[PDB]
Amino acid sequence: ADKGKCGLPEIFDPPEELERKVWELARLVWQSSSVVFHTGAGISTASGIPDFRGPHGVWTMEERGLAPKFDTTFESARPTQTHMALVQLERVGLLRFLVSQNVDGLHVRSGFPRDKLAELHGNMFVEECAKCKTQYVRDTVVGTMGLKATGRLCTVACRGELRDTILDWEDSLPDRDLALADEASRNADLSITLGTSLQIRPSGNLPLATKRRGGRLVIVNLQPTKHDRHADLRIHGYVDEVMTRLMKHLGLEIPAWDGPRVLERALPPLPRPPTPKLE
Amino acid sequence: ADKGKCGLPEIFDPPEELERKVWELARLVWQSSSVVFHTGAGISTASGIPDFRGPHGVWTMEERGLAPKFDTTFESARPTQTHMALVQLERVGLLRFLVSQNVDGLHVRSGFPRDKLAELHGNMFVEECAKCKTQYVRDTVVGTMGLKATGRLCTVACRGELRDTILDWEDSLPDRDLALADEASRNADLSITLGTSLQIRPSGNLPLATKRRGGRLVIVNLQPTKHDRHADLRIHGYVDEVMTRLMKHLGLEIPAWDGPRVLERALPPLPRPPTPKLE
Amino acid sequence: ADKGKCGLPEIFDPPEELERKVWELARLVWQSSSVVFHTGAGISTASGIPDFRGPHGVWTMEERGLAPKFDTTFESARPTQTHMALVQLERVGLLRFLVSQNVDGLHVRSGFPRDKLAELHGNMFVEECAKCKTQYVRDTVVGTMGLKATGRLCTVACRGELRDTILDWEDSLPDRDLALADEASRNADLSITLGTSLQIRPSGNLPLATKRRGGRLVIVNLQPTKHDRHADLRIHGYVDEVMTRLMKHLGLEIPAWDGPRVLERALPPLPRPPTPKLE
Amino acid sequence: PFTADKGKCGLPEIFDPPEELERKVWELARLVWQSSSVVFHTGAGISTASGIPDFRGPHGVWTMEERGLAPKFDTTFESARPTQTHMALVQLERVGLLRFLVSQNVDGLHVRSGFPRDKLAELHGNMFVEECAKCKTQYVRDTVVGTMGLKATGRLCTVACRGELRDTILDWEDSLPDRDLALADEASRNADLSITLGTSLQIRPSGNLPLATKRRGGRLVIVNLQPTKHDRHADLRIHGYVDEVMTRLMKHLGLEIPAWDGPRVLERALPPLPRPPTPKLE
Amino acid sequence: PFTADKGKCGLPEIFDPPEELERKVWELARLVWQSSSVVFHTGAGISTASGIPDFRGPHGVWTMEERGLAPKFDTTFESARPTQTHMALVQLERVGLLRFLVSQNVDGLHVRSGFPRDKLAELHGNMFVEECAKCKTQYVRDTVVGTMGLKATGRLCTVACRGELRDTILDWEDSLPDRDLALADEASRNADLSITLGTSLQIRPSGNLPLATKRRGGRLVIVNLQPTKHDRHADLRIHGYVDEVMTRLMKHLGLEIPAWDGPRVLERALPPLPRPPTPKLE
Amino acid sequence: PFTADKGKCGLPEIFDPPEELERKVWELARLVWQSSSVVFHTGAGISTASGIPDFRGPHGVWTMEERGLAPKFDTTFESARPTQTHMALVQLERVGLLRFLVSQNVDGLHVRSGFPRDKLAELHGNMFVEECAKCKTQYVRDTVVGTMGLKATGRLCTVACRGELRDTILDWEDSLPDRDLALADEASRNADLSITLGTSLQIRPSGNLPLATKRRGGRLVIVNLQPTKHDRHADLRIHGYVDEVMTRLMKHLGLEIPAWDGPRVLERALPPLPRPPTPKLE
Ligand SMILES: Nc1ncnc2c1ncn2[C@@H]1O[C@H](COP(=O)(O)OP(=O)(O)OC[C@H]2O[C@H](O)[C@H](O)[C@@H]2O)[C@@H](O)[C@H]1O
Ligand SMILES: Nc1ncnc2c1ncn2[C@@H]1O[C@H](COP(=O)(O)OP(=O)(O)OC[C@H]2O[C@H](O)[C@H](O)[C@@H]2O)[C@@H](O)[C@H]1O
Ligand SMILES: Nc1ncnc2c1ncn2[C@@H]1O[C@H](COP(=O)(O)OP(=O)(O)OC[C@H]2O[C@H](O)[C@H](O)[C@@H]2O)[C@@H](O)[C@H]1O
Ligand SMILES: Nc1ncnc2c1ncn2[C@@H]1O[C@H](COP(=O)(O)OP(=O)(O)OC[C@H]2O[C@H](O)[C@H](O)[C@@H]2O)[C@@H](O)[C@H]1O
Ligand SMILES: Nc1ncnc2c1ncn2[C@@H]1O[C@H](COP(=O)(O)OP(=O)(O)OC[C@H]2O[C@H](O)[C@H](O)[C@@H]2O)[C@@H](O)[C@H]1O
Ligand SMILES: Nc1ncnc2c1ncn2[C@@H]1O[C@H](COP(=O)(O)OP(=O)(O)OC[C@H]2O[C@H](O)[C@H](O)[C@@H]2O)[C@@H](O)[C@H]1O
Ligand SMILES: O=C(O[C@@H]1Cc2c(O)cc(O)cc2O[C@@H]1c1cc(O)c(O)c(O)c1)c1cc(O)c(O)c(O)c1
Ligand SMILES: O=C(O[C@@H]1Cc2c(O)cc(O)cc2O[C@@H]1c1cc(O)c(O)c(O)c1)c1cc(O)c(O)c(O)c1
Ligand SMILES: O=C(O[C@@H]1Cc2c(O)cc(O)cc2O[C@@H]1c1cc(O)c(O)c(O)c1)c1cc(O)c(O)c(O)c1
Ligand SMILES: [Zn+2]
Ligand SMILES: [Zn+2]
Ligand SMILES: [Zn+2]
Ligand SMILES: [Zn+2]
Ligand SMILES: [Zn+2]
Ligand SMILES: [Zn+2]
Repeated sequence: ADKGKCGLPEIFDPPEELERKVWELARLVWQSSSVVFHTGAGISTASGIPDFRGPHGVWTMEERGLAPKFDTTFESARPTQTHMALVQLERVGLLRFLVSQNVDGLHVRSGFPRDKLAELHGNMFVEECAKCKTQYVRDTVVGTMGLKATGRLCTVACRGELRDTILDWEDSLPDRDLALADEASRNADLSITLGTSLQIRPSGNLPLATKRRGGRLVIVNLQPTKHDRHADLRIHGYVDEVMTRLMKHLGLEIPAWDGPRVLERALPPLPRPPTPKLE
Repeated sequence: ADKGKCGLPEIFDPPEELERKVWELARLVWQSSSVVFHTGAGISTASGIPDFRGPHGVWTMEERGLAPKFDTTFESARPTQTHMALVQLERVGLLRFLVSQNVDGLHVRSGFPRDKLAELHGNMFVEECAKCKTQYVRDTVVGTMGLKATGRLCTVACRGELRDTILDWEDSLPDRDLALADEASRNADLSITLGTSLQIRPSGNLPLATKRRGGRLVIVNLQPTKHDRHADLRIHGYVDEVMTRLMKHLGLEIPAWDGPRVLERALPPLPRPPTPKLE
Repeated sequence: ADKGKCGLPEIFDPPEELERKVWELARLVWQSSSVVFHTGAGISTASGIPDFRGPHGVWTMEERGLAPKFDTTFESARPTQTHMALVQLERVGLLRFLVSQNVDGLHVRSGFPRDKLAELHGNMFVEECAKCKTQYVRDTVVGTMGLKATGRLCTVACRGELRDTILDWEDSLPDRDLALADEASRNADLSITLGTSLQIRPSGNLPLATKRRGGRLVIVNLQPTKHDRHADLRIHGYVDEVMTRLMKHLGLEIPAWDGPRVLERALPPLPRPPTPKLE
Repeated sequence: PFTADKGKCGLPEIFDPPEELERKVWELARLVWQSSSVVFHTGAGISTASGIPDFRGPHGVWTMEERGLAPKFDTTFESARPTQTHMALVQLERVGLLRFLVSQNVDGLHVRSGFPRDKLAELHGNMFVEECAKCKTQYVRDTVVGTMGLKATGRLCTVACRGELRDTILDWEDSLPDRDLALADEASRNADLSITLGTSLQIRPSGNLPLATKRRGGRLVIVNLQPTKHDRHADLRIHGYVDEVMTRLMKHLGLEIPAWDGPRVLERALPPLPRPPTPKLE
Repeated sequence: PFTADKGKCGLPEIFDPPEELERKVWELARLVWQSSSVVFHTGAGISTASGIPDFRGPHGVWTMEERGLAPKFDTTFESARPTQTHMALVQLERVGLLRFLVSQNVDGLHVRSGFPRDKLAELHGNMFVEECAKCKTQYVRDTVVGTMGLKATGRLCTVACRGELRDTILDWEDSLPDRDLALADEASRNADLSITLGTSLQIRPSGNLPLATKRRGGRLVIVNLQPTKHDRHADLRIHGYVDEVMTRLMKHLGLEIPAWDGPRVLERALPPLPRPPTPKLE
Repeated sequence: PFTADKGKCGLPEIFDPPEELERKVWELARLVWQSSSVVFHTGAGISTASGIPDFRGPHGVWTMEERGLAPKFDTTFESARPTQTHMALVQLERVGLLRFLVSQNVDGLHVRSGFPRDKLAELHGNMFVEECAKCKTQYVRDTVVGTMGLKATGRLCTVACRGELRDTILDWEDSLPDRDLALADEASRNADLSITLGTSLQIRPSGNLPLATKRRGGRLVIVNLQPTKHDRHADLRIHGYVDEVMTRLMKHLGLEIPAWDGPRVLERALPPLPRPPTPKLE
């Protein structure tokens, strides 16, 4: 398979400059009416799950003929500070939609509302019914990858064949998830990309669609990305450090993780701090 | 009055078998899309309120020419672990409707949402307006039984006659409550009966209507019931022990009781654990 | 400007009588289906913000050629026990609408829901867009009074002129806020006025509109008011003392203040205690 | 054993009318406020609202035995939830309004509610506790041990002993554990108020301890639905449900009754918490 | 009484501009961080944002008296809610950043906020507290006792005494309670930082105690809207509202200001809580 | 320095199959329940799930060095969040199931999780802590000090000293701090159970301390993905992720793993909290 540029050196913005940029980001969150986050494997490295195209990334290790390292199971992985921050942004109405490429299930398990998430590449923990299209979010990883049969049957009242939701190398993106994602991206005045290299054809382009009709793009990545030149702001730092500085400037706590929890529909919005004066 | 079979010996399932059955129940809660609970006086014995047809039950004591025992007032009675568990099941979306024969007011006082409860036999604590059909949930028991005048007047803007809601021996069941209850029972793939003997004509039949079109019935009672042969699972144990084991297997806390609280309309659903893999 | 009667002596109801009246008020809250609060500067004196027409009030001090005293900034002012009590009344459904003359921003900052508040005289902390009528709730006081330009521009996607929302001496009342307020007052069976003298022409009359078609008026003020003769109950005491006694009789806690928080839309109602028996 | 003296059983119940009841609970609040040293004495009446029948009440174990009937249990000892009264006493210890607690119940619900073991004397023992014959070390288990009358359970001591574990349930001829009796006698002796909840006070050492408070000026309060052995020695008798009494009392004191996290053992009392200031009295 | 020395009243207020204000609150944070022993001294200025007028401020009791006017109260002593400043000091004690607290206020709001009585010296007394003439025992009441100048209230001691209860409000000629002064003098003497909030420091023993910190190297900080007696002895003077200053300070320290559960007395300090690690300084 | 003995690096990992894994975590729960004195020994394996690479694991610093590669950090030491394992150990101290904690990590996450410093021995030091050469006083900072090998940071002591502040990071030839080693040796000596999480036990004083538990009857448990120096001395070896093991263990114990409020220092352990009653064993 065509696996794109792997193992680029990383960039570390100096602290003075890094604080300047997170204040810029905060201003843009404040200035905007419609914010989408797009997330990749990078938001999960700090919970012990390796990325694909970083120094110790799955593709990168393969090329040096090495195995990537897991410091946790998918089951025992805890959502990062960045995961819980996105939960809080959605709950106070500063985050309209969230689009993720990750198959690791941590967005859902963090208690992010499923009706505001597009899982572009699917979910280790989710089976679909080949007959009635019903989704089961399970407590362990299903067992298969590539939309093959798990050997469990639908229970609605059906007995249809349940399959995995992990695309293989030629599978089309789920249409509902891709549709919602394209809508959210097109109709945004701010897209922010966290821990994605933006190299995958459909998924990595959607942030650019925010730039059509005047909208700002922000990119938060340790490595260069495919679209660095299209950004209004590029932040080279650990997303956790970036996201904790950001919540602090927004006057928002990062909520505790109750443990693995599914929320299907978003709850009505909670109160948030008032906006600073700007310009 | 025709008062049915009273004082049957009780059954105690051995522990090994009891744990096997509560795992069966949990599987059925997991497998189902539409769960109704039906509750009788048995869920209230552990808060000091005696049942009707048990060893020390009101009807049973009468026959041996004895008085039944109250270890609490209706006012000072605290909802049981089983009451608070049903509150939590509704709040995480594992319980669609609840149908109760009890007049003791503990469902409402536990903070169960009234728009998801049918009080088939009425409520010590509730007056209705004979004119505009408005319901007042009071902090003490009204004073009368049999739909007679309390001597308090409606306050909407009416001055109509407020009466008790406790049926006497020939009164028809409230039509709205009976209607909602029959709907919830018919359109369920799982009914579970807790602390009811199922001997009363309209009320005790509704669980059977779940069995039409493929639906499962579960019965949790210390004594035999009228419908033991129709069940898919029979659990002979204390509902509190059963319900605490069940919540544990579902990965759900039993909430604290804030004290006496009326919730008219159900709130949108809270997150719940993901489902195990089954078969 | 015509500034009305200033500096009247205050009245202090004796304790026996004061407790009798707060029990009367509580009965009326219990008896009613539709309660509006109207609030003036008096609910803010206990957080260090002086009133207009009291002994040490802005107008009153001017006449004796004195400056009124601020013991806090608008920014550092904390909502009073009366503010947080009104938050709790709205959240348990005992308060339908709230109408305030205060420009101090404490209702909004207490986390009262904006869709249930009419700010009749505007808000130090709020800018409006002269073009698209969009409102920005800021974290500091805007800088101008009298609907003049702040020198900040709209950010929707507009670049329109943002102005203050503080009426000057001839400006018409905001039409949406006045409209909602007149509706809420007309269709109420109980209006309660807290810390207002009711001297301002549109604002001070709205409580009277509750008295049309049988509705009760209650007035809580240390000084005489314009409309004392129209009231069913007059309570001469500190609103904080009155409101804490009231919540106690209603069996309701006064919530902690999380700090400055904007809630745009009201959340669905929380459970409340059941009603006593009355007459 | 069989011929043992089981006392007066099944006496009629008394119900103070609502008026006389509120005035009495207000009077108790006053005695708590006025007192520098409050001991509580509890019996099986604090456990009936959690599904456990008493001994000498209308459906009490002894009372049903005399009529040839069986007491009814509405739960196991394991699934039993501490009452409003149990949780209210945890709080009174946590704000310093309760010096000591002396109970005759073996149901374990005091310990399971999180009451600190160093401020409680379990006069008749505890179904959940086994001792070591050698070590004298106490294990608090998540289930009932199996035996009564201080017999070997089948488990051994795990200090590093391998000594014999035994139940703590006294039999008819068995003396009281000397440590619990001694602390209970001291706490009762130097109390300026004893309040007895759900006990009829017929058992010889246990039922007399509140009288030791009445020597040297101390006040005694008896809350019970039936007459009790010492009704004549009381300064205040309250005929009502201990839950109603304790919920009113706490309300007068301005204290909230704590949630029960589930079965939880606390060996040693934590330092005191803030409590409301005292009303002005006379 | 009438002729008594009431000091300089109604001085003009000073307002540090926003810039100079943030730099000064950052400088205070640094002094807290650097110091192993922080005492606070409070006066009536911490109580004005809760509706209680001061003595020597523009609308202060003495200041209005001199012009022939009356001070205004925006609440009773009973309905008065502790300020952001009161609750912030509770927290600083709970994380170990405050060794002792020395207040001249008689409004009781320190005690009512849950500040532990063993780490606070009530130099001028407390409206809510009566002593026993005989016992010397202190009762903290839910309402103001009635009298000032150490006169009998009409209540008697309830230790088991029947001794005379008296107010603790000092009069003009009355000495300071020796215990509170002694602890305040010790805490001030061995402090390496004293911070004074809302006091003008004119009263002779009370106002001098922060200077005792300045002997043997100690730093003194004065936060006050008006000049104060000792402005010249300070290492840092902050002209702003004590609430704004304390809310900024806590934010710099990474501490949250606690909710007030309502009127609550705590006799003895609880053990310390975790607090954020220190910034690197110079 | 360069030639130093770095031990066996990059050994293969072992994965106990699910069945054998649950039976082993149940067996550990039993050993905790049976034991009166539990010490934990932690190494860099408890920090890998928070983005910090270990030393001798497959991508461990030493292991990558040997292959000519660089270890990867998924966060700074400052933005690093304590793991499920870190927070689970805080709780076990708070309910009295953990007597002492002995760690070889310099990452500071134990202290930052709110683990009380008086029940923990930081054998190899702490990036966030500077000592005073003169005072021997320790400052816990909000950022990493700058240096390793006990060299001057550039800051001075603020006790009132002006002494030299130094890092606490041991170098290759540096002895262990005598106080931490002494407490660790005592706690290990008198423990009836040692449990080692994420250490390969190759460092000479630190790795041997769990063996001191095995003298005079004590049980030793090793939880580690790779073989360790002392695998043969263990009574129980668990090959799995320390998070999975600790989350199962806590569930068996009926304890919840606490939220992390953010970076918070606690000098002295608080008194114990209630914990569930013990299961009946054999
Ligand atoms: N803590 C961190 N902070 C910031 N950036 C980080 C961090 N850790 C890693 N990164 C950066 O995070 C970036 C991760 O980029 P890639 O590894 O390509 O992941 P994707 O989500 O874009 O891959 C998309 C799909 O391709 C796959 O085949 C699967 O199908 C995926 O679903 C790097 O550039 C790191 O520098
Ligand atoms: N803790 C317990 N766990 C399980 N079962 C229990 C428990 N306690 C009691 N039971 C069982 O609980 C069952 C209770 O059954 P019945 O007493 O007939 O009550 P109903 O609600 O069905 O009576 C319906 C109406 O009839 C009346 O006239 C009123 O009008 C009622 O509204 C017994 O079989 C006990 O074994
Ligand atoms: N703690 C207290 N408790 C009760 N009453 C109080 C308290 N404190 C003060 N009061 C009473 O509170 C009353 C305050 O009345 P006014 O001062 O006229 O304020 P408004 O809101 O009615 O003025 C309306 C507009 O007029 C202005 O020009 C602005 O445009 C305002 O928006 C007094 O009668 C006090 O006795
Ligand atoms: N809800 C209630 N509220 C108040 N009182 C109650 C309640 N329920 C019951 N009572 C009263 O509670 C009282 C309980 O009286 P007894 O049953 O003799 O209990 P003991 O603890 O004194 O028995 C001591 C020993 O006797 C044995 O030999 C064992 O060794 C026991 O340990 C009754 O008078 C009820 O009226
Ligand atoms: N919000 C505020 N922020 C800051 N400072 C304030 C504030 N409000 C007022 N102030 C200042 O707070 C200061 C208060 O000064 P004084 O009123 O003399 O109070 P004391 O506590 O020193 O009086 C001591 C004794 O005097 C009597 O005889 C009694 O016995 C008293 O106990 C002023 O300078 C205000 O500028
Ligand atoms: N998630 C995990 N679960 C369980 N074990 C793990 C995990 N991740 C890693 N491990 C294991 O964790 C183990 C860590 O072994 P080492 O890296 O030698 O750490 P130390 O603390 O013993 O090094 C001591 C000193 O050595 C230096 O010189 C410094 O001075 C250090 O302080 C491996 O065996 C992994 O298999
Ligand atoms: O602790 C004693 O009983 C246990 C506690 C208890 C209670 O608190 C309330 C109640 O309604 C019943 C009740 O039965 C319990 C019990 C204990 C046993 O050891 C036992 O064999 C049994 O069948 C049942 C006990 C003590 C005694 O001294 C005694 O003589 C006796 O017969 C029993
Ligand atoms: O404690 C003293 O006053 C009380 C506290 C207080 C305050 O904190 C702020 C304020 O704005 C006013 C204020 O009045 C209070 C007060 C106390 C009385 O005893 C009293 O008779 C009264 O009318 C009112 C006091 C002490 C004094 O030494 C004194 O000389 C005096 O006149 C009064
Ligand atoms: O504390 C030591 O390192 C720090 C802690 C640490 C860790 O916990 C896990 C990890 O994956 C890497 C790691 O690097 C840290 C570090 C410390 C330094 O002082 C330093 O100069 C550096 O580059 C990086 C240390 C101790 C040593 O004894 C030693 O010999 C050494 O080289 C380093
Ligand atoms: Zn299907
Ligand atoms: Zn009607
Ligand atoms: Zn606009
Ligand atoms: Zn032993
Ligand atoms: Zn005395
Ligand atoms: Zn030093």
